[PDB]
Amino acid sequence: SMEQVAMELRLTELTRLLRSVLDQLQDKDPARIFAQPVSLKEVPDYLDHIKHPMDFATMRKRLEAQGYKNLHEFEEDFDLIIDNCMKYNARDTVFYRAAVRLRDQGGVVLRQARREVDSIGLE
Ligand SMILES: CNC(=O)c1cnc2ccccc2c1
Ligand code: NA
Repeated sequence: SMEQVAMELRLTELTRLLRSVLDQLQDKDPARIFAQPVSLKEVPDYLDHIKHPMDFATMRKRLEAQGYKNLHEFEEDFDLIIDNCMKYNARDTVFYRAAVRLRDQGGVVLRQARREVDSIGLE
């Protein structure tokens, strides 16, 4: 149907927007602390602590499969990256402090993204 194609065009352009947001958020992680899943070889007990791991690479995989239906789903995954880190790592660590900075600096990007999604009506 024509309607289904229209919907797919919308999802595709949401995906385009979210890819830009993702790239912008990842730029705020030059240390690349959040680039890849926390290694169970480097951190054997991680999954005992964190029930839903997340990282930028995993987000990108879902993104490219057009697995984010709206900005809220994307934001949920971004929040997981931050929140997991602030629980697994203590306040005084380079890890925790990196999450705080990512959350603060990411907020600006997500604030405008929300306005753009609403504006262009991508969901
Ligand atoms: C977001 N990353 C982490 O939370 C983290 C924590 N500890 C680690 C220890 C050794 C190697 C990697 C680690 C990663
Ligand atoms: Na903690």
